[PDB]
Amino acid sequence: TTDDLLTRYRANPAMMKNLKLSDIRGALLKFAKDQVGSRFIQQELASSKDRFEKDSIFDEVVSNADELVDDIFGNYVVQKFFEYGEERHWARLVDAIIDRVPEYAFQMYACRVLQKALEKINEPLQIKILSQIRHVIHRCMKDQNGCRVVQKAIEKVSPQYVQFIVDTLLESSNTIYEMSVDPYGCRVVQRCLEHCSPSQTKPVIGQIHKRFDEIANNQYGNYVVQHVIEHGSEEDRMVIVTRVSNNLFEFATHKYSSNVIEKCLEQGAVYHKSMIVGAACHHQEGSVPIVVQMMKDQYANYVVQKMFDQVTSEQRRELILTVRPHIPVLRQFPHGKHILAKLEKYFQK
RNA sequence: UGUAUAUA
Ligand SMILES: [Cl-]
Repeated sequence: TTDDLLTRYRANPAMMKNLKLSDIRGALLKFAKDQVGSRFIQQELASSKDRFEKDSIFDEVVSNADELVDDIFGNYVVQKFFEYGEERHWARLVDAIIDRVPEYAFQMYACRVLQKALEKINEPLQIKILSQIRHVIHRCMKDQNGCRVVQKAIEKVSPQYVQFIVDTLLESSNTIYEMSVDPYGCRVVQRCLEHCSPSQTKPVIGQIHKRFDEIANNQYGNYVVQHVIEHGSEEDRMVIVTRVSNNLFEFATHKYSSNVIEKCLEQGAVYHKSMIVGAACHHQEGSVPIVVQMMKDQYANYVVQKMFDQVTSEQRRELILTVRPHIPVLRQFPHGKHILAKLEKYFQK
């Protein structure tokens, strides 16, 4: 009749008016794994202002932790006790699940409990959770679920305590490549770039530079490179802008690497933009200047447009004096009218 | 005219 109870309450939730948490004492597991009972627990926890009601079920939560954390409805019940305002309970709760954290990190509901704990609890408990992640970190970083736990770790824990995550990006020669071209691993790389110290990220970026071409034009790798441009050193931007400038047409005409140039133009210094415009207007002795060839391309026309929006009036004037002759012919090409229309603002001198 | 992340 525990089951009949929850049938009663799915029928007449009016009969849940006068019902409090301490009353389901003993039936917590059935309630928390039920859609209606889980909502009752959650709502009661959020509206009760009686600490002793909430404490009365806590021992049942701690005892059934392992069965609630990867349950479709139970995982919410567990997360409610990782709230700000239940801090007396964080340690007991972390202890109920610590030994199975290497499994929970891969599971689609329990990994939400781990992300909540990392969001709310204090640094020693965070580190205690991370200590278990160490055991599975490489598989975890590439997992659809585990990578969110790792990303959350990186946002919420001080840089020094995720050195082992950086050390995992640098495990082997090709690990940074393998992660950058992986749909989940690449988010971990990006989180590291945004939040680790420059001493931590320097060997990461250096690994990225070694296979820069391949990562830049990868559907996930290009966002890794974009993050390097934004969070890397001035010497990284110089190395990157020097490379794209030397190969401006090749990077500009590929689907993924063309976003890399756009990022250089948005983050780059006047000196950086000058290299890119300078490469774009180079009078290649027997062919059209590559800024005109770029405007004929399916991806690179978005790049030329980014130059006009991002460079200095002086530099823009070099673009205009280079592109003005070819405007007849450019209107012919696919979308050439739309491409030049969006540029009309600049050619009405 | 061109790109990405797990719950009722
Ligand atoms: Cl290497």
